[PDB]
Amino acid sequence: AVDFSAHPWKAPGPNDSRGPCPGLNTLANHGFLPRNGRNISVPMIVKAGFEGYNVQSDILILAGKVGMLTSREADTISLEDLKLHGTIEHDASLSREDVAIGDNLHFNEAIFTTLANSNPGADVYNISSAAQVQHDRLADSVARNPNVTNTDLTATIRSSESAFYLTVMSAGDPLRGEAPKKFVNVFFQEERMPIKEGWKRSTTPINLPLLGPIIDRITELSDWKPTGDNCGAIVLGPGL
Amino acid sequence: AVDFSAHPWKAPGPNDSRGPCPGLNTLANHGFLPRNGRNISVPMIVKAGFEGYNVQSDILILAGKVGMLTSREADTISLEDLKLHGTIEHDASLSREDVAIGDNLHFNEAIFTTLANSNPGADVYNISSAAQVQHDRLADSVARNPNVTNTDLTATIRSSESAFYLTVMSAGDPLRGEAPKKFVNVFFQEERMPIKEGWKRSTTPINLPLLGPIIDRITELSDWKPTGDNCGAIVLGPGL
Ligand code: HEM
Ligand code: HEM
Ligand SMILES: *[C@@H]1O[C@H](CO)[C@@H](O)[C@H](O)[C@H]1NC(C)=O
Ligand SMILES: *[C@@H]1O[C@H](CO)[C@@H](O)[C@H](O)[C@H]1NC(C)=O
Ligand SMILES: *[C@@H]1O[C@H](CO)[C@@H](O)[C@H](O)[C@H]1NC(C)=O
Ligand SMILES: C=C(C)[C@H]1CC=C(C)CC1
Ligand SMILES: [Mg+2]
Ligand SMILES: [Mg+2]
Repeated sequence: AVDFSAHPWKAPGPNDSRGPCPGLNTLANHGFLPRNGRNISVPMIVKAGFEGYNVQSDILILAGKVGMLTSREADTISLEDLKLHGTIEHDASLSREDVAIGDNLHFNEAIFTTLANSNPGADVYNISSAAQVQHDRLADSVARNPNVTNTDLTATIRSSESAFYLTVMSAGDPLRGEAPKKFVNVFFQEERMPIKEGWKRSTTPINLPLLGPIIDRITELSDWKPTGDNCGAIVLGPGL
Repeated sequence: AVDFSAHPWKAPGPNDSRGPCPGLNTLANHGFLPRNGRNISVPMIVKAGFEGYNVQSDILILAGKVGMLTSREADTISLEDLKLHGTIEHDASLSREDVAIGDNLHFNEAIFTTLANSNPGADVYNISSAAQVQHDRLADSVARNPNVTNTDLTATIRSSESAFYLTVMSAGDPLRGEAPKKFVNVFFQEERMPIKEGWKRSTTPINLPLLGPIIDRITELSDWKPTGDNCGAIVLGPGL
């Protein structure tokens, strides 16, 4: 916010709604979004992402409104709703399992290994490592998931999510496209803003113009190719 | 509510935002939605469709949230925003032209001819006529628009829209899947509820269970086939 000291991290309780997005889960665990994770509107996401991370409305409105499709309510979601497969949620996640063969909702340390072990011999993750992780995660899904979906759209969302962890959890300039491993690991493993570790909210606005070239570079380095249908169709609502 | 006396039709003025949907335009021209056609949220569409037409929240939430994707705002649209090609707006409209060869926004009497001349020798449009119109409209697009998009999704939306005019503008039971031509023609040509002509809001709720078999029947009778890749992908936001 202005005031991070008024936004302590608290572990979610068993009935606090959490989803497959560490970004939104983290905001909830700090009360930038409701701690119960319910009745969350796009305006609330925009405000929360601005205050918590300095992520601007352009990307939060675009993603937010697509996320709204995952609930049965007119204008809000539960965070857990976002797990709806094929709206935003996708195979070859960084920290979750593919829904056809596992839990697509909760953090999974065994999946996270790949990201956790990336960019050996640095204390940062950095675009080339992000690209290698994506390549490796997708290969894992192609090897082990008979229902794998991999399209231009999923590939692009995947690169966006990598650009998010690199920029939002950065030490200095999110432009640099690298983040301390100690910040990113806390972000994923605990869904906590690593304040005591030394993280501060970006003073640079994180918007689509800033993210665009980072996303494209990750995609390009990931040596990604179409594998199948390549139809970028999203699921438009629950229980269809 | 049921106070239609408080909801007179007024022609839209020059600043009043209108879109490619007669259903929503008509609600605005009666002040069930803002007459200016701006800052329209899904809750407002739900309320407006209920009061004006007895259309229930199931379909209005589903379609409403997809419609929200067409603006740059967090949780509202302008009615004209709904013209964004490839979100909901589609080729082979009943009353508008394909965007690649014409105006996909405004009512067009020459296009509407096909619908207007359908079901010869009855004073109602019905499911078989609705199906023949769709077939003929699509054939026209395939003949004259080399960029035609025709998919399972567009076919479904098209059949939904036909089910809408048949049900919302019905004389008695929307279940019957037929509407007086004098009601439907006023609906399209003037974006007015034909109260003068004798129309009343349905006393039967119009919801997905009621529309579902009508939609399926229209599709079945329309001798439909997909075009090209048959990719049901929607455009996710403006100016991507
Ligand atoms: C704006 C609204 C947002 C929505 C609706 C949203 C939704 C989602 C969804 C549904 C996923 C699951 C994708 C998957 O891995 O299968 C996801 C993943 C992710 N989100 Fe968000 N998100 C939003 C904002 C943010 C923000 C502000 C950040 C900031 C860091 C962020 C970071 C991430 C990351 C890193 C993942 C990757 C998860 C993984 O691969 O294990 N998101 N998001
Ligand atoms: C409330 C009852 C509704 C009725 C009776 C209705 C009726 C119709 C009809 C009959 C058409 C076909 C026009 C044509 O083909 O020329 C149409 C088109 C359209 N409607 Fe609706 N509609 C309703 C609600 C909605 C909602 C909630 C949305 C989105 C939020 C929406 C968005 C559209 C769009 C984008 C089109 C353009 C499709 C095209 O022809 O390319 N409508 N509507
Ligand atoms: C997953 O793939 C198998 C074929 O290998 C298929 O039978 C099954 O229906 C798929 N599951 C889903 C969720 O579509
Ligand atoms: C529609 O009306 C025509 C003309 O009366 C009729 O021949 C046709 O069977 C009707 N189709 C229906 C009821 O589906
Ligand atoms: C679709 O329209 C674009 C407009 O630039 C054109 O390049 C493309 O050839 C068209 N596809 C056809 C004609 O099938
Ligand atoms: C650039 C595109 C297609 C966007 C689609 C939706 C999300 C979540 C961000 C990227
Ligand atoms: Mg996933
Ligand atoms: Mg159209």
